[PDB]
Amino acid sequence: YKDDDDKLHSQANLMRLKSDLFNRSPMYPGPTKDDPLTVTLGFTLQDIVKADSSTNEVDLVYYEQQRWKLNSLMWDPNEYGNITDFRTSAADIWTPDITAYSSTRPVQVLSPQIAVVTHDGSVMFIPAQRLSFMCDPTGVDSEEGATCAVKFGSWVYSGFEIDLKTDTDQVDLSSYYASSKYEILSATQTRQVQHYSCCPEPYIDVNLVVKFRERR
Amino acid sequence: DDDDKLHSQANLMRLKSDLFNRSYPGPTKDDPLTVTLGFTLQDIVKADSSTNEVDLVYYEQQRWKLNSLMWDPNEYGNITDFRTSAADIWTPDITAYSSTRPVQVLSPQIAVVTHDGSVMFIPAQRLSFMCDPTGVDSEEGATCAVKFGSWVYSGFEIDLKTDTDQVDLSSYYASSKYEILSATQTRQVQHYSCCPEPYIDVNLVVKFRER
Amino acid sequence: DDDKLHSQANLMRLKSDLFNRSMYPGPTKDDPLTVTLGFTLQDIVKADSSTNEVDLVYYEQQRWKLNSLMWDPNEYGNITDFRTSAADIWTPDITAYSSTRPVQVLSPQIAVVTHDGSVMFIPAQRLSFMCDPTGVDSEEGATCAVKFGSWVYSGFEIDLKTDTDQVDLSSYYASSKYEILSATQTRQVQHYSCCPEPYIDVNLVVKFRERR
Amino acid sequence: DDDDKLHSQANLMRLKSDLFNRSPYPGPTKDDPLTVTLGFTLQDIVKADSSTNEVDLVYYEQQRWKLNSLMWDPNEYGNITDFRTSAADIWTPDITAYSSTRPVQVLSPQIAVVTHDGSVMFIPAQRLSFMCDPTGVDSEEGATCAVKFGSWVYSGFEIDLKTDTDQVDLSSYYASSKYEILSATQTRQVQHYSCCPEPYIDVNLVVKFRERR
Amino acid sequence: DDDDKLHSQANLMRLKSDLFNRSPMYPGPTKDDPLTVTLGFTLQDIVKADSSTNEVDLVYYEQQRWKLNSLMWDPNEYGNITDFRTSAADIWTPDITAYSSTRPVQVLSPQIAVVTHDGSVMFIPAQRLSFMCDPTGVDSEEGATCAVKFGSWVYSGFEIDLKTDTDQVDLSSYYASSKYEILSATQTRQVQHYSCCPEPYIDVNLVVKFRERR
Ligand SMILES: *[C@@H]1O[C@H](CO)[C@@H](O)[C@H](O)[C@H]1NC(C)=O
Repeated sequence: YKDDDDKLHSQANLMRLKSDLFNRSPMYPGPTKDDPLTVTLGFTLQDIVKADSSTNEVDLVYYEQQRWKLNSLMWDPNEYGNITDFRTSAADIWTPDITAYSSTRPVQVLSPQIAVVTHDGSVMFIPAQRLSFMCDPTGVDSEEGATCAVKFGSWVYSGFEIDLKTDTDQVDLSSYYASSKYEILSATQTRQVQHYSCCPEPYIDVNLVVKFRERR
Repeated sequence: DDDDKLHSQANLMRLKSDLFNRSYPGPTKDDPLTVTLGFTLQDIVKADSSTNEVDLVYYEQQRWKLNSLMWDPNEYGNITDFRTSAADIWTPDITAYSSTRPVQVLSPQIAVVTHDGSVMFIPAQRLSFMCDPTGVDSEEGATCAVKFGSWVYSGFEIDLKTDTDQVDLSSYYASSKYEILSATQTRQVQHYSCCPEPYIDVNLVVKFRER
Repeated sequence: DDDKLHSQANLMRLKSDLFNRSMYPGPTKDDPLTVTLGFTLQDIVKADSSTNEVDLVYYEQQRWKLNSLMWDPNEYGNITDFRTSAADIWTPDITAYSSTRPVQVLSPQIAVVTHDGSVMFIPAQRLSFMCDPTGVDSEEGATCAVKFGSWVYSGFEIDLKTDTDQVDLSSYYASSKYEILSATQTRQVQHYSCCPEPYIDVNLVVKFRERR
Repeated sequence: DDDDKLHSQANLMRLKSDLFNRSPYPGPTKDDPLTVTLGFTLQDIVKADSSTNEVDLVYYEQQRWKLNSLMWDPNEYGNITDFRTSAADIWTPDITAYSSTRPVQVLSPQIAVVTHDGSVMFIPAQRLSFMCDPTGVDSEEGATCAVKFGSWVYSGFEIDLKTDTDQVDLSSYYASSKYEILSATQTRQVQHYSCCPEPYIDVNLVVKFRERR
Repeated sequence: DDDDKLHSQANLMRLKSDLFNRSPMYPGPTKDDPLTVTLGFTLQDIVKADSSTNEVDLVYYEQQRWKLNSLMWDPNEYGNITDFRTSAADIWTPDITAYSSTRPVQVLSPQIAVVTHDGSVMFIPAQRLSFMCDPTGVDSEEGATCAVKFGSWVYSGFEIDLKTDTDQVDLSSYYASSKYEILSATQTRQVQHYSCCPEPYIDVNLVVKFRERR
């Protein structure tokens, strides 16, 4: 029953932390040129569900791991009962506007929109998604298989406000559905920097390239 | 009688106010929670062999208990439980790990809270998930599986359990296109390379065949 | 014009007095409620033999009465009833027990409150539910059934009743792909070994065949 | 000019605050009935499904009514004679198709125009699926279908309906639709039902159509 | 650095609070305070052409640009901030609408706009649109031609004017492996008067000529 009090105190500690972080000097306005952010992206490809040769749309199911770090989300665990991290609704915090650049339907969200914040200010958010995107599956019924590609990146921030990185250029296939209609030959995820004549600012994306064929 | 009813309303409204808008940041490693899960399988509606997706309709019973939802019935005119919008309370982020479409909710999002702090919530859902129905048109049938668990909490914050490993088939639709050969619901613990925390899921395994 | 303004003020006042003043948390064992249900079947839209789902369009009349919603007309300029958004009041969680898709709502979610505290709410719905249409292409036709009832309240908090066991077919679409041979709506009471309470539903049973 | 438009902006803001607060309207009643004028502009018969007997129309429905509680004197507000407003800011009539098979899909912004005499105009564009047997659409005489529109919850004692014409506006009908329009009418009907002593009013939209040739 | 980033954050948070609260909701354009919206299309894909219903499905980015005096500030007064990103829900946006859609537009990008210190706003929603279009001849060298008008649903030319910076649709991002190739795409401002009404009506007519890729 002291165990009850210790539990009540841990709750108090976490609630205070959250109120201190979110309400005390409130909602972080997103990155700027004077305060840029790096977002790390990683894909875990679960399934190629559908490949439509009449419209050249392919549907993927994946988890997209997003990580970034804000000084405004830092705290000292010692001031809050040694709390080192917490789960919070993604609506409680700023999240990056990472967007598939060649989708053909709105992304469908398959996982709860909850993120983990750690005491150093780092945030991890892993939305599971079903995505329809522009892909010609010609060759999928061959040994060579088909190849498609889709870029992901911020919609509204240039490379001067949001930089992107990957930890590896290999997509995680370790949870790929073993009985999919389609087998994966390769899946890569590569940071690209784009440059345009009009504009001094660079544009950054991550190119997801998947080669696949009908599983015999 | 009408005045006694007026009284009972007042005590209920006061209980809800005392519990909700005068007193929870979810579970933690120091304040962990156990969620009991149980499935009642109503129908295998569709098995798509062109995409390897199967669609189920089930009721998913969720149960957990919070100290912060306890009260003494004697303080509130002998109220021992109440119904409330699921939005009024914390609910667990129990998620199918291999869904291919967002879950469609078929029932009112209302839970029952009991004076001991226990909550029961039973959403009816339609789920599309990853499943190769090959063999469904044979005597042996097809076998598929989908894991449910928290998306964001490890076993250090949320544990899971089932009251039985037998999925409840007593409301399975008798004229479904597919008959159920077996349905099981099993707590599993995953231990990892990366991480020291255990991860818990319940594995729903369905063996079925064309009726 | 002044008197139309007064009738507006009476109604605004009644509504504020009932809603933003007075505290109804739904029915309880000590303050139970009876919901009357009646169905008007408009169309069997689709019958899918590949998945055994059938799609209906109907109006579901719901009626109940709360003391907390009554008033004296003479205190409010002889107002005897009013239309209000269904979000302004408590409504029952009447649910189809064997749907396969979320219900699609076809009508405005507005109810009528009467001075004796009675409420009428008639949602028009399209429902997909579990139904094997085998026989639909035969003289005998097909038969399907779907139960409706509270999701969360047992018979000790919400009782159900019908005014008749005949589904209203007077608005059934004459050029539907399916002709209705019969449609009934019947109150049922069940027990489950889990639980000591009675459970109540209204069973909608439709017998139909392909129009010739 | 910058200051004049600062004023114009302030005056409109004031008008709206003065109207949507300051006696904030519970809809029509038998003592304070309302007439809603309806008219249809049929743009396209998109789809005719003979497997389920549902047909899909695209149209604009012009709705007009007048409330004294939305009147003002333009001279008190910088000669503002009308304004655009979110439909969520005002009362709107619950005009409903009585034989839809799916929820209506809204194709236009839900914004209305209010004029200083209290009159409102709202023109929602809609895609509607309704109960229609397309048998005969592949013939010279075509198919005929109908759908009634009216209030869901108010009788003719609270909301009366009217049309300005019984001819549906076909001047924006898509010329390369799969279906040609042979006729389209919109007719106010009064109905009486055994249940109830009060009159019920609808507008019957009747469309005669065939496959384009 | 942490304290300088704090001041920068503080300057923005204060700008966003001075603009939004403090002279709140702009009630939209009026005859006395009219607005010009510049529109441009970047056509990415013709996804589908349905000849059983005469609907065609397009994916494009629609660039919208307008300027409000109520959104201006002096950068010198706010730590030299010259622009910011904001939720499109934080601001007034124009009710620009396709006049012959057959289904609600599906939004494919974040609803976030960029506000610049001169009071200008840029908003670039990505959309999938189904519209009225007979694709007959798409399987021929001459191809099919369709057209859809874009404009305010509720404001006339007296409140909202429209303009294009160019009559050529941007095809530099058109999907190279689409089922349909683009023969041409133009975006043309049109002024109409109708006998009902004295006000001018303005729209931008998107005209796409296309055929099956071979
Ligand atoms: C902003 O920049 C201008 C020009 O470089 C300069 O004169 C002014 O001092 C700066 N103001 C600040 C940092 O507040």
